[PDB]
Amino acid sequence: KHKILHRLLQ
Amino acid sequence: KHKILHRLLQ
Amino acid sequence: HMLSDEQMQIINSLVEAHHKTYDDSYSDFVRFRPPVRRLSMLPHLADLVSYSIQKVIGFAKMIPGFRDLTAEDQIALLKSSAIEIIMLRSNQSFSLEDMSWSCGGPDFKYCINDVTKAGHTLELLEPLVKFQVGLKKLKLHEEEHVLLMAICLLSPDRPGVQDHVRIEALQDRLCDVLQAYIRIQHPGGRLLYAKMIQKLADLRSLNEEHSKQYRSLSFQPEHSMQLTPLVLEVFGSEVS
Amino acid sequence: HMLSDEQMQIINSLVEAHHKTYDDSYSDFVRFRPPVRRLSMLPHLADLVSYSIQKVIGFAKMIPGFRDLTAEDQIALLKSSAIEIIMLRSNQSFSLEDMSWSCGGPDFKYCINDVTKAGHTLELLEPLVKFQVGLKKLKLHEEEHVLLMAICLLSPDRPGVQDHVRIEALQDRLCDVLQAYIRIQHPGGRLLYAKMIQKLADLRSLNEEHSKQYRSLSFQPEHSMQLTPLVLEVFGSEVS
Ligand SMILES: CC(C)(O)CCC[C@@H](CC#CC(O)(C(F)(F)F)C(F)(F)F)[C@H]1CC[C@H]2/C(=C/C=C3C[C@@H](O)C[C@H](O)C3)CCC[C@]12C
Ligand SMILES: CC(C)(O)CCC[C@@H](CC#CC(O)(C(F)(F)F)C(F)(F)F)[C@H]1CC[C@H]2/C(=C/C=C3C[C@@H](O)C[C@H](O)C3)CCC[C@]12C
Repeated sequence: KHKILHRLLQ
Repeated sequence: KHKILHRLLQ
Repeated sequence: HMLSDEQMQIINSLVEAHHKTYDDSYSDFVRFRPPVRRLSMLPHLADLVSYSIQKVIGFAKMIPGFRDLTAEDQIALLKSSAIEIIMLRSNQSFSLEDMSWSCGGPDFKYCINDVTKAGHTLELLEPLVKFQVGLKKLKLHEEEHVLLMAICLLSPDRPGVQDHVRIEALQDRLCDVLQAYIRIQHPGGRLLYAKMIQKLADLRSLNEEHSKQYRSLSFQPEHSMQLTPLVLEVFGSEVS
Repeated sequence: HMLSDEQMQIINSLVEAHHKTYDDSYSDFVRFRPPVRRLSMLPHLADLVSYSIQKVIGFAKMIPGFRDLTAEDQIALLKSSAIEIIMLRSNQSFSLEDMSWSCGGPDFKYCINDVTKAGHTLELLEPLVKFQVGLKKLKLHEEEHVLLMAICLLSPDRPGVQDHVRIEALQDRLCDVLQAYIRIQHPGGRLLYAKMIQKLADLRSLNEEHSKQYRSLSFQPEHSMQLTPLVLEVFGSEVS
């Protein structure tokens, strides 16, 4: 699970 | 699991 | 009515512990991500809180009997009480004159507005200030302030505690020390103790509201990424 | 031998992307936890790297075709290449005159010694400097530098990639653009392309060594707590 990366990737 | 807390609690 | 050579040793310990973990110059604050006055104060206040947590841990470990609890209990207590100990210890920097925490210069004078720049509502901040004003009005002796912090930390009514028969024992001994200290050393303090216990009640609600506010923040990765690993671990629900 | 109206559009995009995600004044650095020269530079460099990762993500998203990959592939690529893109883009601040990265004033001039104050060995740093000196010696056009970063990011040989037939396609198109650009626009550049591909090889080993160093750090909570949630997530092995 990559909460932040997924978020930042829009 | 509390890596940091356990660490800081000595 | 005279303190026992054991009650004063407890007082000696807690007071030295506080002195070891609380700097009245606030000189480490220059190492935090600087304040900016979209949630511009979050980085600074997250650093402040993370730092303060470290300090609270240092203090807690020096509370007579704390080191003897299971690591789980120590953790269960720290996690539940961290924000309250922080609210209590901050009273030392809080100022009635300007209703802000004053930790030095333009940069480190925190007012209600600054905290809202960190993802908190003007509404939710009212009680904190009110609480700081009431606590400041008590004009606690250092012995009492330091005692109140230790008692708060050893509250048995915390989610996660196992040996709540033993935390209750440590806290009662502490409560006794404080009641005795006030009676013996604090002229004009007949009704003070009860006002202090009332403060613990206020802390619980303040802890409650913060936990809610914090959940809101911690659920948005763009905001959660601004936190620190310590903050995230202490205010996180990860259960063990 | 003249670039296609599609090859130049790719160049336009990557160059604007870089301009949008790279500030030559380095004015955001004042928001990082300040430098201190026990692992005193860790907070500052962790902030730098975390920030740089954010920037690399912004860039990557503007690489033609990157947005169309599965979120997993995008993540698999970012995670594997992040430190390399960072090493590449830093060349812009790196200086042959003083063999350091110069991002402004006494505070933001990073030399080999500073990085060792962040949990790295003087030994492990040698190649990085050597790599920066070789890369700087190539005197890349902005078009090439920016192209080299995009090609690096779309390396198909990364742990975790699924659609490695499609990343290979995007990267080949990119490699073509660069070969054409050099041949057509870069006088005296007959042997440059191959030297650039050689640099990608150097990045892999540098990535390897860093990953090891980083594991050592990330396994000691007292050090790991200094990192940021982003850094921890990008350089972490959590697999999905
Ligand atoms: C008011 C409330 C109930 O809604 C909760 C407010 C809690 C925090 C703000 C926060 C937060 C976070 O939720 C975090 F995650 F928890 F971080 C963040 F940031 F939003 F994410 C309050 C409580 C005590 C306040 C202060 C104490 C001052 C000190 C200075 C000095 O006396 C040293 C003291 O330890 C500390 C001043 C600033 C605001 C503080 C730190
Ligand atoms: C040399 C090596 C192989 O052992 C790896 C060194 C990697 C890092 C240091 C680190 C680290 C961590 O492992 C982190 F976790 F990854 F963080 C930390 F910190 F130890 F934890 C190197 C690579 C590029 C270097 C620099 C780039 C400069 C820039 C300035 C400007 O040009 C902007 C650029 O993006 C970036 C200068 C400082 C040192 C850097 C950032």
